Amino acid sequence: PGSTAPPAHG
Amino acid sequence: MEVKLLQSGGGLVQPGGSLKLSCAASGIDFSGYWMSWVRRAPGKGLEWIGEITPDSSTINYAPSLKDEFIISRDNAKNTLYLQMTKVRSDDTALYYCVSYYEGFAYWGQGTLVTVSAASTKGPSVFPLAPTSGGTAALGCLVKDYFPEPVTVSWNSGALTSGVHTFPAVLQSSGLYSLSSVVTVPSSSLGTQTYICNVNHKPSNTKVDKKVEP
Amino acid sequence: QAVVTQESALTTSPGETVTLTCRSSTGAVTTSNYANWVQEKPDHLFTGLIGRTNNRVPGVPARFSGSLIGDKAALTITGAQTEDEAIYFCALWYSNHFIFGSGTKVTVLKRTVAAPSVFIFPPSDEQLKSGTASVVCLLNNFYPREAKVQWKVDNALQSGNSQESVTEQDSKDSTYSLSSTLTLSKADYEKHKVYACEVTHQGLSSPVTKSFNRG
Repeated sequence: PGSTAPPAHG
Repeated sequence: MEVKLLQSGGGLVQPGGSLKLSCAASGIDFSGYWMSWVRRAPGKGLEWIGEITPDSSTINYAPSLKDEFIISRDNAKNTLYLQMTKVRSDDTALYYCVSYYEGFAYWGQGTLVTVSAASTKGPSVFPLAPTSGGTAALGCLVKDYFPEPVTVSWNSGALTSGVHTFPAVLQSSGLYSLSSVVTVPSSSLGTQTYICNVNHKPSNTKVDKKVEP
Repeated sequence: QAVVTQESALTTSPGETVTLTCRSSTGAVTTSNYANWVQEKPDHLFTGLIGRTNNRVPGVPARFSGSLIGDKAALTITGAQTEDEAIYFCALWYSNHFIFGSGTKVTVLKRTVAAPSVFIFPPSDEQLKSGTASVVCLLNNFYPREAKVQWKVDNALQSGNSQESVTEQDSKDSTYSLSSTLTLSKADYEKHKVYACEVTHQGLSSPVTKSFNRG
């Protein structure tokens, strides 16, 4: 499982 | 590697039809990115359509639009999809796919979707007949044509300075209207002839119109 | 059924600070709204500036900063540059969807104010021979962009029957021009006599009115 780019919201 | 979201799809579609838009990602690990679809309509601003997580577990929509759009993705093909169903006039806009990096970070070039039942119509070209401080203003009104675009020249191109061809507006009838204007010496109003050359290619219409005082 | 509101327009000079606000109809704007700021320069060039209230998109200059001011979200541009003239949209997060605000037009003054030259055109007799009359008002070579056009038929203010268009910023003059069209039925046009275009712009100390009578 690689990372996830940070979304525009949480 | 330079990033690029290449969009394809779109065009003119009849009220109630369906479209599918594609967004192929290049230069990023598409698999670990939140993707989103937004749109930009002439009189409106940006409107957020929706978003999808890298695994497709979660797909969020704008409540007003959730029964009209379907967002999906194929990470093996590095592609994001927007499916439009039962479209209406208010869906006419430029649609963009966006990649989230703390914000709307990466954008595609945009895909135009025009929703209209209008038939191809050539324009009617009326004069805008002419004064401020030796300056006069004249032009042509290119009305009731479909679809876009229209081109306008003056005196077959020999006249260019002081020329403003404005963006078309969409009237309630579903037809476009556009204006082209030129300022000239008022000296010239009686010693030069002014003609606007209008080309509406979609309907094979070419009209030359003389503007007189 | 949430409306995000912003300032219509803001004007600044290069080097001054611009503050844009973003308001929610539901209530106060919190960090749970993850305020996002997007910039649109001419020719539909969209750039992400801020996300999650405060987080800059990597590489965006630090002269753009996102914050909360009171119960609103805010984008501050410190030392705004001529490059920063654009429309700034904010988006607020509402649990499961983003709503964008109507956007703010930020002007970064690059030249002196120019009052528009105002011209009025009555319907052509050709167009009259069909069942429509269109009266066109032209605001020529004005700066900055903010302008208002009001249509008046026999001193009566009109609504819902006009549409207007603006050119892009001139390469040479940095100016704009605007075209407004009032559309009426040949009957409605011939019923009244005086057609007036009222123009408000910052280069005019009072509104200019251009008028014509029928015949």
